[PDB]
Amino acid sequence: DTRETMAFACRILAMTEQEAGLAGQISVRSERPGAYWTLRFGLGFDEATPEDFIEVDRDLNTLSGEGMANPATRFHLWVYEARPDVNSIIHTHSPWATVLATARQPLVISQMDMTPLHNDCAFLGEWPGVPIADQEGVIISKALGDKRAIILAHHGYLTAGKSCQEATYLSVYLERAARLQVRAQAAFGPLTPVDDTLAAEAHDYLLKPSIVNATFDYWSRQTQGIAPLT
Amino acid sequence: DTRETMAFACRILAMTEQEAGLAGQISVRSERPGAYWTLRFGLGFDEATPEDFIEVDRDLNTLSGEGMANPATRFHLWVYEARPDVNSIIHTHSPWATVLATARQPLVISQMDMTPLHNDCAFLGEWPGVPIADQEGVIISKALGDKRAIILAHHGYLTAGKSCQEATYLSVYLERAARLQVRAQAAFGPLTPVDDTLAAEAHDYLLKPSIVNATFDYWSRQTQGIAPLT
Amino acid sequence: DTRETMAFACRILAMTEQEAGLAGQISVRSERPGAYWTLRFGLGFDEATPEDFIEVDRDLNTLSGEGMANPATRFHLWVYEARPDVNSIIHTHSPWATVLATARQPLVISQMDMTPLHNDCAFLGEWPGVPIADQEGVIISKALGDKRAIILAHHGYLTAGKSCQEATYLSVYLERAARLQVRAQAAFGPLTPVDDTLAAEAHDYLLKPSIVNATFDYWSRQTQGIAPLT
Amino acid sequence: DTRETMAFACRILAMTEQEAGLAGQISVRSERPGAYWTLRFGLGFDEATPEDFIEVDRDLNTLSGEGMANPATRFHLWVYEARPDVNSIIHTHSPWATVLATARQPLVISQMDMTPLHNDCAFLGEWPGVPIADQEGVIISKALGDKRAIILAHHGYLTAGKSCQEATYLSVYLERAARLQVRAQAAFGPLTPVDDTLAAEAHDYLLKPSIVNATFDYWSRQTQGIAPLT
Ligand SMILES: [Fe+2]
Ligand SMILES: [Fe+2]
Ligand SMILES: [Fe+2]
Ligand SMILES: [Fe+2]
Repeated sequence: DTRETMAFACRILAMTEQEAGLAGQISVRSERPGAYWTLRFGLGFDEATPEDFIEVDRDLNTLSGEGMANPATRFHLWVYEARPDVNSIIHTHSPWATVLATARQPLVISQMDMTPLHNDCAFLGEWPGVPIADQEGVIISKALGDKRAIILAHHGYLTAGKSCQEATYLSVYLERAARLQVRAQAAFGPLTPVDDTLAAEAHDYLLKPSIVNATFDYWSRQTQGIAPLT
Repeated sequence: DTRETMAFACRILAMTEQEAGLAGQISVRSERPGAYWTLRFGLGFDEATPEDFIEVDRDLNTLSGEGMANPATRFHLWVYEARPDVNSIIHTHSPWATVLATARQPLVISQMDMTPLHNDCAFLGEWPGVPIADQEGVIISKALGDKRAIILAHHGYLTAGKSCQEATYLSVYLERAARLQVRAQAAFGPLTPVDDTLAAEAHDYLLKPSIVNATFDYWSRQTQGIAPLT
Repeated sequence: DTRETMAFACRILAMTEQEAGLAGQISVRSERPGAYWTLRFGLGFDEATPEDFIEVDRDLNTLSGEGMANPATRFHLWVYEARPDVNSIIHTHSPWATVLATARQPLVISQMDMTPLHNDCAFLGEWPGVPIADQEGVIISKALGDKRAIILAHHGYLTAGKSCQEATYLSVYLERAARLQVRAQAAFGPLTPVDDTLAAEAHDYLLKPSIVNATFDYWSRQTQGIAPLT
Repeated sequence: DTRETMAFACRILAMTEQEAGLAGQISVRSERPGAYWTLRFGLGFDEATPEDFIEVDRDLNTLSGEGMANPATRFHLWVYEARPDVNSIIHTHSPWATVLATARQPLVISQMDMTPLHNDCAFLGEWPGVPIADQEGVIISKALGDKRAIILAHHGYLTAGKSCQEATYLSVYLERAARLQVRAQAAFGPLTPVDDTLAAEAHDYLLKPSIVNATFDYWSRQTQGIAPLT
């Protein structure tokens, strides 16, 4: 169930052009403390199948499945420790969110579909370079705080969801919000943010598990291919 | 016949890249007063088949077909009531039209293919947030007036056609006009509008049912796939 | 053979995202005086097969093949009359060339692949609206002069080649040159043109029939699909 | 082995959208001095198979394989002679890197994935036009110096790798870095470069042969097509 949900999540991120390459990371908190499920080393999101997700501990020992973990995902254990409510984490350097990261520009909530990130997207202004697991773990979990997402300056983004479906939903919506903002600002300059009270209400509406799960299942069907009409 | 046209209309909107999760809506005025045909809840445009369109009433009672309707489409009944000439409605948060909506920028008619929207695209400057069907329908039918289209600030757009073909035609042409304007303004600044007399003549020419229907049938063939040349 | 070249030309324009729709036009000068070969009415470039190209006269009578011609192509006879060297004409409202057209911005030759249009792209500043065949025919052939291409303000472009291969080559290179200029100007402002003497030499190099024909045959193979490596 | 690597490299360049007619070039230094392996004339990267790479000398004599080499690649022998450490060269006029070339804008290292080009991307400000193999070879090897890549003003780019995998990795990363910079600058103006010490460390990390080869093998699998989930 978990591995199948993760495989669909990777195919959705690939379909929506996150172009994660080998810089893409995904994890789901294990029922076993101190452990997490993750895509095995050397594979991209677009090729992930349920058998490519293994269960690993703090020392990168494979507890379940066949394969070796991407050591760059070890820092996810720090986020899971700081946030008991988080059950899934995605990190990519997706094209449009990375434009915001590179220009050191926070997300400005100015449209309905940008509201799942309203008061829910942190911004790490400092780029630590090539990191260590404990260095990145400490830095990201502190900068992220209680938010669902974080733009990592000169790097990419990270989403932290209460389920793999919510982390995927946040990743897709953040990338689309970033694209919308970059295209709008190039043509028209800085955006007028929407009213905070109305944006907080749209945030909770779009983040209802029923809508998150139905949207995830829709995107999952899309990855499998739809036959044209006869 | 109606459901078959609506299925093709959805595949055309999907082909021309209008997805934003499950935000896409389409309806056709039923022959039964006070009722409408619409895509059942949980489905995207790209997967719609004739059997996924059900006839629903003001209380979301499925009168024909199998399924539950998207409750977000209830406001369509207010538009149909205001506009007896309108028989099909499409609402999406398509990528380029949503850039105009987010930047609070009306469409500027400066090119031949933008003319079906000449003096035919309203602009709702106020974003109501998460709406109640009572208020959304009143707000949108009032702002739309007698026009064929409306850009909904911080939200997306809506098209209102005399047929499903015309609503689809207006949707594709609005999205392409918005893309053209955003790309032109990013490189060169504000556009010079074309002469109003010539634009109104091109508007009526491009909106002739023979041209609207032939274009819709062409796009329908495209969605089915074309075999390469041998 | 002529119709097979035209069928491949249409598939190439479709592959390279000219999104010609029903606004796309293509012709080849007939061996019979006062006649031309053209895509029959109601069809897009992406679906054109050799049997869809019919021979037509000044009164739109079908002399060869099955079908009715697009009456909007009648003005091509005026271009053929003004230019005995021209044997093929393509007119589309392709996405990037139409940005230049809409912003009333001539092409600025600043890169190797833009040189086939160096001193070879006219600009019609006046938009005549919905035209008459004699009106458009006289206007375009006079504005085009002895050039291979013309940007038609608020409309699109037209290419005029000594062969169908050259008209196709000019269409693809003009669309790509326009995309390059719009992207460069949005990020960095107005371009510095390359030296005219060196650009005229690159123009003649890239316009050698051997290179035009080999590039056309390459694009033709691409439209047919290439099997992945095993 | 070398021919198979080159075939995959071409399919990767094609997948990552680097086409510009038949302007694409690729070579690998032969084990025989004074000779190189290259894609035979008239073929694009997307259709290359192992049998399309032939070994040729300075006079374009085919020493191995069947076919005629692209004479435009003759200048690659000058780069190989100047740089014993370089074993593969790629030259294309890819869309985004060519925007930087056309606007005479050097790459600004402001993001993690741009670091393989940190202090490793030369800029040739002078455009020589249609060149002789003679002067082109001298001009590009002098401007390239000891770097891995060079932006060629008003032309495109060239990458020079210690292996075909590294040349491919540098091309993909340069094209993506250029896209990121052009999109960021259009919306937000000039970028703030990352710290040089941290960028040099990320440069060496991302350029480790284990990472270069694993990424190349991943992209190779992607070109072959991945079946959707069941
Ligand atoms: Fe990363
Ligand atoms: Fe909506
Ligand atoms: Fe036209
Ligand atoms: Fe070149």
